[PDB]
Amino acid sequence: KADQDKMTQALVKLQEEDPTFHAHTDEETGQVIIGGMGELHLDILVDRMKKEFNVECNVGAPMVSYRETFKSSAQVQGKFSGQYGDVHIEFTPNETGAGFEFENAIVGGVVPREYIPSVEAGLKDAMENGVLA
Amino acid sequence: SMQDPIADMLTRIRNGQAANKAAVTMPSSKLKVAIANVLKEEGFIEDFKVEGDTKPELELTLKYFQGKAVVESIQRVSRPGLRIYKRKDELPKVMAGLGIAVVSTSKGVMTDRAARQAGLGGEIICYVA
Amino acid sequence: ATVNQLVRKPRARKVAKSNVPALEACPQKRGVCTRVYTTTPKKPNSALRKVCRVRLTNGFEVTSYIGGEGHNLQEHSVILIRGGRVKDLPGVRYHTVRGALDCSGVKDRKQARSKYGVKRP
RNA sequence: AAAAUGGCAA
RNA sequence: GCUAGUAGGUGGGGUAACGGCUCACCUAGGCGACGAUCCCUAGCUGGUCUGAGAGGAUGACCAGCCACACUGGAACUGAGACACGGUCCAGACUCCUACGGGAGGCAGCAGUGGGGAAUAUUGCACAAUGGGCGCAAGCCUGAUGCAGCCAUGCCGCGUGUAUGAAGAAGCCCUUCGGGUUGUAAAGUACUUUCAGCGGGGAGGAAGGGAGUAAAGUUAAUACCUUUGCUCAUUGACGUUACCCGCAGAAGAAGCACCGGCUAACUCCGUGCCAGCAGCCGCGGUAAUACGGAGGGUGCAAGCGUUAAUCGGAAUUACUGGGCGUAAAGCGCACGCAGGCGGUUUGUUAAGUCAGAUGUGAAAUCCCCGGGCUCAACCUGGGAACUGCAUCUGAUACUGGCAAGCUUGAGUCUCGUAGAGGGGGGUAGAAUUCCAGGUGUAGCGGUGAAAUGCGUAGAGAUCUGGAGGAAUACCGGUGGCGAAGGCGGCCCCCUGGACGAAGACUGACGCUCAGGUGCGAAAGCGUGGGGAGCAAACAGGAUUAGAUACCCUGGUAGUCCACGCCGUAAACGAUGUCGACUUGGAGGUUGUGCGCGUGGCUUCCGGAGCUAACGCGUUAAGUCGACCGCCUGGGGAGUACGGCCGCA
RNA sequence: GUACACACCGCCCGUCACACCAUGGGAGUGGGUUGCAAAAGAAGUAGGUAGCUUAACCUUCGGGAGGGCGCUUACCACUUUGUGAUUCAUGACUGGGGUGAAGUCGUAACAAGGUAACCGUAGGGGAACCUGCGGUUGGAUCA
Ligand SMILES: [K+]
Ligand SMILES: [K+]
Ligand SMILES: [K+]
Ligand SMILES: [K+]
Ligand SMILES: [K+]
Ligand SMILES: [K+]
Ligand SMILES: [K+]
Ligand SMILES: [K+]
Ligand SMILES: [K+]
Ligand SMILES: [K+]
Ligand SMILES: [K+]
Ligand SMILES: [K+]
Ligand SMILES: [K+]
Ligand SMILES: [K+]
Ligand SMILES: [Mg+2]
Ligand SMILES: [Mg+2]
Ligand SMILES: [Mg+2]
Ligand SMILES: [Mg+2]
Ligand SMILES: [Mg+2]
Ligand SMILES: [Mg+2]
Ligand SMILES: [Mg+2]
Ligand SMILES: [Mg+2]
Ligand SMILES: [Mg+2]
Ligand SMILES: [Mg+2]
Ligand SMILES: [Mg+2]
Ligand SMILES: [Mg+2]
Ligand SMILES: [Mg+2]
Ligand SMILES: [Mg+2]
Ligand SMILES: [Mg+2]
Ligand SMILES: [Mg+2]
Ligand SMILES: [Mg+2]
Ligand SMILES: [Mg+2]
Ligand SMILES: [Mg+2]
Ligand SMILES: [Mg+2]
Ligand SMILES: [Mg+2]
Ligand SMILES: [Mg+2]
Ligand SMILES: [Mg+2]
Ligand SMILES: [Mg+2]
Ligand SMILES: [Mg+2]
Ligand SMILES: [Mg+2]
Ligand SMILES: [Mg+2]
Ligand SMILES: [Mg+2]
Ligand SMILES: [Mg+2]
Ligand SMILES: [Mg+2]
Ligand SMILES: [Mg+2]
Ligand SMILES: [Mg+2]
Ligand SMILES: [Mg+2]
Ligand SMILES: [Mg+2]
Ligand SMILES: [Mg+2]
Ligand SMILES: [Mg+2]
Ligand SMILES: [Mg+2]
Repeated sequence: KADQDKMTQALVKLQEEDPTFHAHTDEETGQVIIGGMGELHLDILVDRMKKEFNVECNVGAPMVSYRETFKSSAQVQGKFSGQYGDVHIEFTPNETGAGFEFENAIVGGVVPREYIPSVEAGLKDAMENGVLA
Repeated sequence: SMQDPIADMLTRIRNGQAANKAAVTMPSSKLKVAIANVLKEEGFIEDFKVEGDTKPELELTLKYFQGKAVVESIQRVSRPGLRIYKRKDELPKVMAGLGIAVVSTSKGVMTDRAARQAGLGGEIICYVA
Repeated sequence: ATVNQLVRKPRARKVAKSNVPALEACPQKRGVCTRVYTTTPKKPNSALRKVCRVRLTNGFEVTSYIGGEGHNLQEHSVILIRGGRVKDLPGVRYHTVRGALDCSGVKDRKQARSKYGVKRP
């Protein structure tokens, strides 16, 4: 973390010297992305950062944006147990690029309508955080 | 013990006035007599008398104007624990001048007004309203 | 207390320590946000309240509250903090100032603009 | 004779 | 606790001068609970802010004093320095170098980098004031006078002003009738500060330099000086203040707030979300509290927010609070220092009081005035500076000294009651144990049981013995003791209290930090003792469990001597001593003559007091002296350090 | 009587589990500051003089006086060493405390809270607690 602070300062100074060099921290990943006109251009700047500013850092290709999906369909029951909550949801894989689809198929008030938005919110939050990586 | 005699005199008057006692009697002393004269001259007490030689006793005759004590309150300003001395300009005023303050000036014990007229400051013995 | 006793030992006033230690008698102090996170309020209040851990120039690290709707603050952002404790948030004794340093004014604010560092339309 | 407990709520 | 030049003395040296200033010698001092020493923090003051005041906080600007000049140290020169822009040395830093050696010090002014939430231009002039040097002229002056930057503050002024219903549109609200914005705007008639453009124009300027005159001076109408006289001349600010003219409402309003506190309200969106918030709290689908809009309130070139100080806070209470139960009476007592002390006379004048004098810088503050168009601002005079020293008076009160007195306190004579204390002795009842006799199957225990005990004869009954412990009845809201406590009877040693009538002493008193003593039970040490009881422990029950309640047993301990501990709801949850202030019914113990008068004590209750409950002559009423103690709840009477303890 | 007031279906204590916060201890460790016992000795100042040298004065004209320099001594800055004190920071681990969340185990108090409660003390127990001894009323009941 100490090297991060030194790195930030080093990056600023290098950016001041070279406007074609762009260094910015990805807010999502927390990774610092460096942009340059060449691989050597970046390598020099990294080397400068290590030698001039004594900053130990590891340089790699930026992680690509990744998304998860389901391959198979399944019916699952989520029960929370006073505090009580019981839901039965069927997950099916959608066509590529079709996006997310939620269907409320509750009939006869098996689940109160007041709690349906809560179920949706729970699903949506969990989906955003993913299941694998 | 009786470390302050004067306080006892004032207390006896106050307690006597509360109890609707016609007269209050205490062991006489020169200062007590002097304070009594001031009260009589200001009309707070009707009359005072001293009896006995070896052991004189001062009797103060209390007065009630309308079945109510003429002396509404009497308080010892200067005490053995803490003595209070005032310059002539700093002499106290009681009840916006309606009350009297007994001051021991060099010439003698006198009301605050009398001392202020004289232009001599003194120790403030008590406030009587 | 008798006079003689008071002469021997005088009456003493309370220490009356301040409730904003980190500021150290400074109207504002500057700090870098080590972490920005949301914390739940104490009862009986329910919300997600945005807070940041800021290491000040004085060197004290204190939780500070990011007021208004929305924030651009992330780790390593430089902000200016002012005194002011959040009742329902324990350990929050400071507020971040919108419109100072890296902190940006609240968007779509047409009232109390000075408080939320929003320039006049 | 023995005889426990009823989250915090408005 | 501290201190050996330490404290003092003698002599010598030393300084401008006194002096352990220094040195030798001599003596053993000096200092401190009125806080030494040590630690932490800090320039001080006149003043500033706040406050009705007393206080509290503070010491930027201006002025007085002090210390410092890269760090550490030393001296030289000089009237004066141990010296910002001097010297020498050492060190850290920066710089130069031919590597041998050298140079430098913005906490002067401006300025840069850095640090920070944050604080100005590498300006002009020496015109004025003041300073250095000079006979003077003059020269020097980042002092100083001015300018620049900054809403940082204070003050003043502007952003128009009359008219204007069309009650326009438009906005918001609406019960769709209307209401509100709002005479607000348009429309119309005026005014032009200030800004802008133009033209005029003070004052800060005194003096100095030329001459010229007289006088003084002198040998001299010389020269020099002095005072007049005359002639040019000196202004950074500066495009000065100000005046005047010109055009035209033109060029000039924002910020915070509207649940209550707190003046100012609805609508819509949102839905314990997003959010708000000093406090109280608000938000889960009818939010005057969130966000926005209309409308309003408060302020205005400012308005909010944050930080900081005082106030409100009588919430450290001197002014000006408290301590039965809210936080707060040491467990109780003795007592040193300290605080306080009956009555009379003389004396003194310390305190106190009066007057006077010197002083208490100026500024500031306050009052009355004056000057800038006003104000801020500048300024004259007065007041005030509450203090301190000295001198001269007064003598009530306080104090000192001296002499008294008896009234407080105490001593003696006599008698009374008492579980007052210490020591030795003894009696009776009971329990337990042991032995013997009689006698036979249960006993014991519980809500019910069981464990246990008994045919190796229990339990029950009788007889004898042993041992320990506590003393039925009397017995009492009874008594005694400072408190803790103290209970059969007897002797011995010893303390206190009260009553009666006299004598005697003469204020010999009261409170009491520190200190010291005593101080239930439990506990600890050493040596004894051990009936009953009984933490622990064991078994039996109970129970969901039962580390308990209950049952059967049982060890320490309980008892004694000595030593330690030092604490309890050690409670009246009420410190000690003194005085005063209606009543009633009782107890106990004196005493005088049924009626008095003392000591102690119980219950009730009046006034008064109290938040109330209550207290109520045994005050929690009314006062005085002195001490202890308290300042929201937790954390916590805990941690750490010290002291003490065998633990 | 009451510690209850959506009123005993009330209220409410502690251990244990988990997260977090402040804090105490801890083999120690590293900074700051400082006490004491020593060491050290630039420059300067004063004292003495192995020696060297000398405008103003004196002189018998040789020299003398006096001075400078050098050396030396005293004092003293930097610096150095040993051994303590104090303060700050950190430390495997650990003690007690606080704050959540609808965890777990009980039910200690508040009614006579179902063994009245509580105080001091000692012993015991997962925990609240339980038990003995003495004390207090700030316990209910009494027909
Ligand atoms: K809420
Ligand atoms: K001497
Ligand atoms: K000395
Ligand atoms: K210095
Ligand atoms: K000048
Ligand atoms: K007081
Ligand atoms: K005494
Ligand atoms: K006297
Ligand atoms: K036993
Ligand atoms: K009442
Ligand atoms: K810890
Ligand atoms: K440590
Ligand atoms: K119990
Ligand atoms: K106990
Ligand atoms: Mg300082
Ligand atoms: Mg006040
Ligand atoms: Mg000299
Ligand atoms: Mg100089
Ligand atoms: Mg300089
Ligand atoms: Mg400067
Ligand atoms: Mg900066
Ligand atoms: Mg020059
Ligand atoms: Mg209102
Ligand atoms: Mg709504
Ligand atoms: Mg106050
Ligand atoms: Mg109070
Ligand atoms: Mg209590
Ligand atoms: Mg209490
Ligand atoms: Mg007591
Ligand atoms: Mg006098
Ligand atoms: Mg003055
Ligand atoms: Mg006298
Ligand atoms: Mg008694
Ligand atoms: Mg006796
Ligand atoms: Mg005992
Ligand atoms: Mg024993
Ligand atoms: Mg037994
Ligand atoms: Mg038993
Ligand atoms: Mg105690
Ligand atoms: Mg007792
Ligand atoms: Mg007590
Ligand atoms: Mg006493
Ligand atoms: Mg009563
Ligand atoms: Mg303790
Ligand atoms: Mg301790
Ligand atoms: Mg630690
Ligand atoms: Mg030397
Ligand atoms: Mg219970
Ligand atoms: Mg119970
Ligand atoms: Mg109870
Ligand atoms: Mg037990």
